Amino acid sequence: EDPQLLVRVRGGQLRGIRLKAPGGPVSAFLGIPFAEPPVGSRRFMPPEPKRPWSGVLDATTFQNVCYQYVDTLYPGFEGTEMWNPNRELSEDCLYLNVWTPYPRPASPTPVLIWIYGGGFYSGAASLDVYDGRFLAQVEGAVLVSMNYRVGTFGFLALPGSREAPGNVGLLDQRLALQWVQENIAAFGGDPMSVTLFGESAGAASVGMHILSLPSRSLFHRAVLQSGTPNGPWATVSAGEARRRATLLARLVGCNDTELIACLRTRPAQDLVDHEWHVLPQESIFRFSFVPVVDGDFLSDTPEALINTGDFQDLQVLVGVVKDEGSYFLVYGVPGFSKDNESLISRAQFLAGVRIGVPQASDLAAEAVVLHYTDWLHPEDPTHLRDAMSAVVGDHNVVCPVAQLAGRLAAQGARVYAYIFEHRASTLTWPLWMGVPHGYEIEFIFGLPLDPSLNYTTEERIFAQRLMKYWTNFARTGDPNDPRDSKSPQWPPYTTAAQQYVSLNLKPLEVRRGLRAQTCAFWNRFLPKLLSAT
Amino acid sequence: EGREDPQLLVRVRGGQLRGIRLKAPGGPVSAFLGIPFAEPPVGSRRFMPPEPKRPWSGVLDATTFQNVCYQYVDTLYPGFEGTEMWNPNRELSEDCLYLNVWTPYPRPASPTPVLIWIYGGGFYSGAASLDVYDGRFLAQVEGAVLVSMNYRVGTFGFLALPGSREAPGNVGLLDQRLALQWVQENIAAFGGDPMSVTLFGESAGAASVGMHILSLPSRSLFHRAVLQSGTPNGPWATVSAGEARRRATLLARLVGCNDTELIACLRTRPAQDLVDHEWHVLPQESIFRFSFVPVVDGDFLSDTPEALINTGDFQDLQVLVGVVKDEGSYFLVYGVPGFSKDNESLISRAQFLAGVRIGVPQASDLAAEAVVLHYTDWLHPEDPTHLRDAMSAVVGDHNVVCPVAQLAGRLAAQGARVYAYIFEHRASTLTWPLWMGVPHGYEIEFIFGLPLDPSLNYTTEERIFAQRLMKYWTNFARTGDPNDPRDSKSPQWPPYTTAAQQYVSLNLKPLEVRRGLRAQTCAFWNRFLPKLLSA
Ligand SMILES: *[C@@H]1O[C@H](CO)[C@@H](O)[C@H](O)[C@H]1NC(C)=O
Ligand SMILES: *[C@@H]1O[C@H](CO)[C@@H](O)[C@H](O)[C@H]1NC(C)=O
Repeated sequence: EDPQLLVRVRGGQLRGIRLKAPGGPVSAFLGIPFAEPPVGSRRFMPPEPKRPWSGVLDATTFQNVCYQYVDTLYPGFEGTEMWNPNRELSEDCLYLNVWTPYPRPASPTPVLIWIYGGGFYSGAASLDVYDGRFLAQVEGAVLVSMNYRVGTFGFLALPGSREAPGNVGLLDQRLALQWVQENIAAFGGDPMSVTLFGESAGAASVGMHILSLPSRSLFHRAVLQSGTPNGPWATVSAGEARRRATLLARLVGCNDTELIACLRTRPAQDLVDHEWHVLPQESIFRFSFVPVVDGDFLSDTPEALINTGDFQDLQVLVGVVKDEGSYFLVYGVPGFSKDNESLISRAQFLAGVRIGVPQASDLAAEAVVLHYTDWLHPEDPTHLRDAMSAVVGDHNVVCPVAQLAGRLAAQGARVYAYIFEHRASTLTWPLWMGVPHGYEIEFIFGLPLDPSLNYTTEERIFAQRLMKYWTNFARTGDPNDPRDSKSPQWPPYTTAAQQYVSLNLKPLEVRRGLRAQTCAFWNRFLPKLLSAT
Repeated sequence: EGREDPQLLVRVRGGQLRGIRLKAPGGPVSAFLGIPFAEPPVGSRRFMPPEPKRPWSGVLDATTFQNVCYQYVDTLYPGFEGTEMWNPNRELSEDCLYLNVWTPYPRPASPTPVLIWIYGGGFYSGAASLDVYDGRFLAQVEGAVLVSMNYRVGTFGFLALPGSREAPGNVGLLDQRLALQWVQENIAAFGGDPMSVTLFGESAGAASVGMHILSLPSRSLFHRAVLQSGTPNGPWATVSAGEARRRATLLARLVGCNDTELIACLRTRPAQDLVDHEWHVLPQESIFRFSFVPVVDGDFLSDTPEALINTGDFQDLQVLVGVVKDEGSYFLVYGVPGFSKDNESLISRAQFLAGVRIGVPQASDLAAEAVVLHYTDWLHPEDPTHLRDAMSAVVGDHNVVCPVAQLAGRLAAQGARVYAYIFEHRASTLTWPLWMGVPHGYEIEFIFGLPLDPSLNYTTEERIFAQRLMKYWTNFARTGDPNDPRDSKSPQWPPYTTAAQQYVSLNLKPLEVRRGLRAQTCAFWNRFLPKLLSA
């Protein structure tokens, strides 16, 4: 009985496990429950705090993954399987994981809290790419990650109802943050220095905690990687959530109370079977059950909230990867596949645009096509393919990120921005996808420090750099090494100068304007084109 | 006769002519100035098509320029060469249908290719007698036969009540065609070759050239065309029949006036009265818009220029087309607040959004906003220098550069041999401020070879550059190809194609080939904007 691995939290005693990290040992406490299991009549409901337990609870293994769709499109392929559940599915999934250094920190240590992506329909805090042992070992970070309910179970809402009020998956996240406040000191974490970070839907969740007042007293800094609370995919309105839930119920054969009660009688897989049948158009980068503008968790649209919010005592790191859109095209755009070069025709490109911008009218879609066509080479298959990627990435990620960066800076927040430009050498996906959505994560979490993974020696050095920016940012609100002259420095992003840095194998380079002309099209013009039509 | 220079006496269909021996730098040239080619379009002939000049008796003295067609005179900057050079330099009169011929001296031995110049000035001004149009240098240095004609401008040339008999519209274009017919019949008396006639012109002159390409009765009158900073298509070169009726009716009311009665009343009005009100008829506050221009009558122009270029057969056609570096800058001082020739015209963002409404007068609110969003530099959105240069580019691109691109592309796709240039050298002698860069109209003096006149103060480099441009123009007139057959040392000017979109830079440096004539921006004006305005 290693007394390093024995902790008393408010609910009772936990036994962690000592894990091996390349530079030494770390204490991991995995599968710690923070809520009553949301099963039975607790489906679709806000999470209740976990009841106190007796004796010593075993926290040496990851718990179950929240019930979700499992990707099947490319069976056995590591590029997709890395994002698949790596534990048993269950609605009993409300557990978090803590990594600390070994021995546990002598003094209060900044806490990083990770919130996975997966489009609000998948994900799990147990995937290898979220392994927190490296950050814990190399940087002395206390790292926390939680499971939260996804798909219908987290986000199915009949707005205004008692038994499906929406956003419960975010409330799951809020409870896990509350748990960190009440318990993290026992692990040597500092509850007065909590940084949230997350990628894709994980980032938009971070953003919603920024935009929801009850969350604001649970953290101090935020990192948003390749996702935002604003934009076309992260929220739906009350009316459109109501519609999708009602439609899903009809599809599984089911007064709000009565509708939800019948939904509760249904096996988990039955709800998942019809998850994808509720979207109003054929689309990519669009997800069925996502946070809803409820007037409660979200008092208004993210758009309204970021426009009018006051962000004075807030520090934020935001960024994108070089190729945010490539990945998505293979999931419904005719002419795209990982198994060839996906060189498309012009006609395929116009059709791809109606799918990438499913909300777009004929004219708006025309505007998109005309803007992304290279008129020097209008029919060049390579350009058309790269443009299709760009349309999707810009519309869903880069331009929403630029908008967020701008509003926050203008409203007093301290903002740092990046673009991630290094393609992992170990990448399973073909070269034309470049640096795809999600492939910065393994570098930030420090996987290349694991020799058995076959990352190049330069990639290991790169990983070390990124863990430093992230943890420096967690420590101080500033990603710059405070005891290191020469970098050159990573400057704050501001609306005037619009400075941001490239992260790649070469040293930091400062650029200005994050797709400034193109984001002006998405952020300023396009809204006017639809709002008149 | 008996005592005159025997080489200056020529006979044409209308009678005998006496011309003048003129000094050019390399030697003498023959000029025949102010040859009548129509009956004076005066009195009951105002607004009417031209009738050919009736034969005269005796020897017509053809030694001086004749009247300039009645027109508005620019007074914005009195005394300033920049504006004065474009102003009438002979008496204003409705009796103005005269033409000019320069030939080598003595007149050439074998039939020589003919260049016909059609001046610009928005269809409200111009004259073939202006110094920048002096054909003496092309005649002496290149051996060219050069012809230029006066044609009616303003109300006298374009006021139309479409369908009527007393004001059919496009009569200024008919003046031009008559002078083309005069060249067919008479040019051989001067040693000119009626089987090698090339039209060239700038601005409205270029629009005019393009309209002769699109109007079949003019087609048999010439073989090749150069269009300099202007096209028959685009937003200013033509009006609909409806809009011309509207403007002609309004102008009638303003001077206090059934189509026959209206026109008969307008005929009793003095010429100056009409000029005094010609600017009061435009539908909006604008720049680069002119009141009385060619009308789509379904006769001279059987359909819109845009329709005619999209469906025409241009297999047999050779065209040279191009633009200057700063097409729009000139236009900004005549109506956009914030701009002047006397300061850097550094403007604010507000002055930019207002300038866009005036420069794109036909744009709705959405389109205006589209224009503004496209031309804004979102890194420095409030920067005055950028806003100044963007305002210029908006006006240049909308009116000249993008219409030219549309033209080159549509003509090429459909058989024509098209050569394309951008002219980028600013005259050392220019009197407009530096911010205006290379303004509209300022390549003309180089094409015509004025820098060859020692007394004009051009650099030696400019004199050489001018000779190069004279070479290209006359090669293209001669053969349909601007390149020198011998000279394989000098880089080649490739044709413009839809596939490759090639064009050359014209400056002091050897020809450099560039690709894509403002390709991205022109997709906005030519593909996007029309759709936006259909909603
Ligand atoms: C330059 O001159 C114009 C016209 O006189 C004036 O309106 C403008 O304000 C001046 N520009 C500046 C800011 O110096
Ligand atoms: C050209 O330069 C000379 C010498 O300065 C001057 O006397 C003459 O008037 C100039 N001619 C112009 C301004 O065209």
